[PDB]
Amino acid sequence: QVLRGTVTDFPGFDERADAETLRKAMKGLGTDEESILTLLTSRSNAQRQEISAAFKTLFGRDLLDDLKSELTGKFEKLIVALMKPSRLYDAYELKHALKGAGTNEKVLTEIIASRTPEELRAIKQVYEEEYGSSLEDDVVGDTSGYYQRMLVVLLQANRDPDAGIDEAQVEQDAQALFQAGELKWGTDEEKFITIFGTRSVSHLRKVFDKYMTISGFQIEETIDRETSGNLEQLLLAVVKSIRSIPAYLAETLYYAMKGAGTDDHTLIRVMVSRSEIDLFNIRKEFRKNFATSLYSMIKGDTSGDYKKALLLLCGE
Ligand SMILES: [Ca+2]
Ligand SMILES: [Ca+2]
Ligand SMILES: [Ca+2]
Repeated sequence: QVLRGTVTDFPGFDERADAETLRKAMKGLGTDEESILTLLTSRSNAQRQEISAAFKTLFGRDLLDDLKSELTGKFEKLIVALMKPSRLYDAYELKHALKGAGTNEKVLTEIIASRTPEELRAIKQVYEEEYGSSLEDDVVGDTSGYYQRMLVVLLQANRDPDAGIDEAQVEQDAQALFQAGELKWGTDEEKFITIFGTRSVSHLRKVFDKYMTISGFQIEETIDRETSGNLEQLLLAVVKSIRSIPAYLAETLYYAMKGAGTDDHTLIRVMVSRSEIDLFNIRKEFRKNFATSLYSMIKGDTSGDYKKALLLLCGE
């Protein structure tokens, strides 16, 4: 289970020639979108910043501000996503999502639950540097209920480390979840927040299997039968992530492409934020769990230059 991405540092890189290339495309009458998507999808996020710095030092124009004006549509949303630095991306998505009573809970659920504690320690700091208040403070403001209490548990980024499997704790946690689920009629949601948010990944992977043999249900089936709403999605999101993170994002991409139409914001977020992390593992678990390739479903659910950059980001 080696994590590798689909986009690496382009060999033979020049900050200035690529800046001059992106200039002529946007300069003049109209655009040359194929010259932009080929450049951006074949350059790493670290290289994309050196081109942005050389673009401003050469012409005195903001490369990001010139892309929003020259482009539009779904192609505009994907291009600016690749431009945002990896250090700023996850905080940028949580920023624009956490806003208002119509807060998109899926973006909060997908990012906070599938990111390692070390990944979230950098997210909380970057959120406070670029923006005003704290990520945790802005979460509880536009959130409530047990769904809020689970979000801040994960935001603490203090999960137990992997350092051995405890048979005694595995059997008692599996019983405590059973003694808070099917047996305890109703639901004691606080017991699920403590176990699913604190214990180590290796410990919970063995609690999931020990819970199955003492109850008969998988840990995912008890969650849905007892919980509903955003709390049900948060519990299932951490469980699928603890089992395998690339397997969870592969599910988030699969269900974003079928329905009445394409969830373009979700497909852009996952394919970009993991393009240099574990996107190859995502498409590996994608051909395994759904009997089709990511390159195929993007081919038939997207159009124009917007699908060209998505397929180059996939890599055949
Ligand atoms: Ca132009
Ligand atoms: Ca019950
Ligand atoms: Ca569809």
